[PDB]
Amino acid sequence: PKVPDDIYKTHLENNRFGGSGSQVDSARMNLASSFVNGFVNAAFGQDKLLTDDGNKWLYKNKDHGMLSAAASLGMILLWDVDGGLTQIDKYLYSSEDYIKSGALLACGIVNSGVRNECDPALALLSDYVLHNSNTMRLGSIFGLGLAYAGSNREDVLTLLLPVMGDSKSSMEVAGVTALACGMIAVGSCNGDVTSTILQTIMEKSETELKDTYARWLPLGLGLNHLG
Amino acid sequence: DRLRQTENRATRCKVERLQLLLQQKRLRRKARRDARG
Amino acid sequence: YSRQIKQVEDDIQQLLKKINELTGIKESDTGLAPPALWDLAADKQTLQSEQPLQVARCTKIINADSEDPKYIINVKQFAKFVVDLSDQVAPTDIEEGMRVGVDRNKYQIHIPLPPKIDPTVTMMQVEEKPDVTYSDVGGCKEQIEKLREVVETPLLHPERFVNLGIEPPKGVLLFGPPGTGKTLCARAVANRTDACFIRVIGSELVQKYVGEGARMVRELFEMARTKKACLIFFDEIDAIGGARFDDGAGGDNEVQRTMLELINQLDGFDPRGNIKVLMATNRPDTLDPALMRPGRLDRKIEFSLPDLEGRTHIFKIHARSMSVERDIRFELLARLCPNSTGAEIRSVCTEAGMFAIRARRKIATEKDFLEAVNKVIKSYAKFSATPRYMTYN
Ligand SMILES: Nc1ncnc2c1ncn2[C@@H]1O[C@H](COP(=O)(O)OP(=O)(O)OP(=O)(O)O)[C@@H](O)[C@H]1O
Repeated sequence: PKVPDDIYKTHLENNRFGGSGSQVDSARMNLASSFVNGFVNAAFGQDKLLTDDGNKWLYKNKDHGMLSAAASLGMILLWDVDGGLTQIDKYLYSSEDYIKSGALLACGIVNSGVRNECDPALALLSDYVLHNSNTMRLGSIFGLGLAYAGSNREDVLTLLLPVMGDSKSSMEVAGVTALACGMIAVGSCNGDVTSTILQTIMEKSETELKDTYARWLPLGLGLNHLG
Repeated sequence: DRLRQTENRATRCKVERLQLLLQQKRLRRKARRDARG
Repeated sequence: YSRQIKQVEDDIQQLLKKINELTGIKESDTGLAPPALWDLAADKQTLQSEQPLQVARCTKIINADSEDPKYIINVKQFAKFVVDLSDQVAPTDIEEGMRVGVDRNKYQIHIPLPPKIDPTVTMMQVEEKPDVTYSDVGGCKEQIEKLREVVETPLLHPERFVNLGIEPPKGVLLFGPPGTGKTLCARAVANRTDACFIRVIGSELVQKYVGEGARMVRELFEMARTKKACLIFFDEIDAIGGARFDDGAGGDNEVQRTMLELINQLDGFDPRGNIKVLMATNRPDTLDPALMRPGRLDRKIEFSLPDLEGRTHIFKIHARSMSVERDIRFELLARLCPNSTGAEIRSVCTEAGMFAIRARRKIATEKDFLEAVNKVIKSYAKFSATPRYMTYN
């Protein structure tokens, strides 16, 4: 069925073992609630206002959680490129950068492994790749590489090349940019190798502190051509 | 707030155009199958 | 090359057998595991088993007391005396019928008090579901649905029952032809369940002494009521109680006490509540009417011998695996065996496959199924276990 929603609701038997129940009162568990409407909604389910638990929580706290729910929406309509855009549209118009970025990531997720003649992933995500902030800037590109991974199109790859050449403070963003560029193409990639190694010398050579820096730019070099 | 209103209006007209093109392509695909069967 | 085949592999596999043994130098346990993993915590986390925690042997609570705690403690038979244990937990966890970890001189509280039960009933939970489904049980579909709405929606969503304000039925008997019937669909029930599935075979409850069966029934009901909902299966209740028929010298009282006390336990004075029980036997006419009372035996699932359609369906069910020349005549096979039971039918297909593999064949034929059925149903017709048991007498 479209709404099984049971394994979360299976957590009913364990409450009366060890004494009193309902001791779980944290907020991070609501993140798991995303997957409760997220993971089950794979294989072509639908949640018409059943993401309301995610909706008001997207209006409650956790900026990263708003991004999380809005990205989990793209798991919903995986491979439904023609119907999924109409369900995501309502979030592209959000007053929250986290929800809008998660809706851009959802548009990327829906196209992952499907080459549609209308290029709706490239055509919607392009305008956000160099965006002023980060929610729409950083997450503006991850779905596009997911949409255009196997369809290794170099034209939009060139469009995301100057993000390495942005030279802005992108300590988290340039790393995931190397993830997204390598997602399109890694290994024997002419522009992606050069852009990463030059940016590595430009910032990461003078500061090598945390694994955010040099665990994503090495992923952009040769993971696709590992065979 | 004005920049975001111009941005969301540009996005809208891009999405409304993409939905029309996807629907037109989907109808052409279907018309080929329904003519083969 | 052929007789020379045995010159390349040995030169490396014997060497393999040398280095694998040379790595295998952590063995000869006789009460151990690989000590790189057995004694993986062979550091100080061994010494903290000694100095932080001390013995704290078991105990038994006897009686409470006013104001300051001064509870009375049994050990097991050692001594029966009054202390206050300690102060690291609030004095509200002490109830009679419980066991604390208590020292011999300091009498520390240590942990709160769990109940003590027989290890046999802990072993008696099966925690394994056989690989049988609700699809591979055909011939009793209305029996199937009658047991579907006993062990599902109470286990699933209760809002329907709450909305209609109706308490679900509890006591359900499932019964059928002797030999073919309730057991394998009970395995299917245990397959499709989620909570615990406590097995009870009726023959084991009889003990050397008198009244122990009452004690283990009390213990199993207590450990069942530790759970929110749990399933109880009963097999061959005919031996665990027929009827109170005592005359002159006492006859079969030792089991009578057990059956009557479980009858007291099922009905009256704050019952198990959310515990679903079910029983299956071999002869129903000999059961006691008090056990037959509704509230303990509300539903009466009765399986009969399938007429034709169930026979055709079970012929489908057991025989999707053997080789045949495409076409079959399974319906005429079922017509050939009118009064035939399901395990008999599976035996027929088994012996047909055995006849096929007699000399060299790989696919049985229609005449092979004929050779199965005639030497099953009308060559072993002398016993067949049916006639004195279809009257259940
Ligand atoms: N509907 C059915 N479809 C297929 N096989 C069935 C069906 N009903 C019974 N059987 C067969 O019954 C056999 C075992 O019967 P089962 O033991 O469950 O019956 P019973 O009445 O509980 O008797 P007993 O436990 O005393 O043998 C199995 O071989 C199984 O294939």
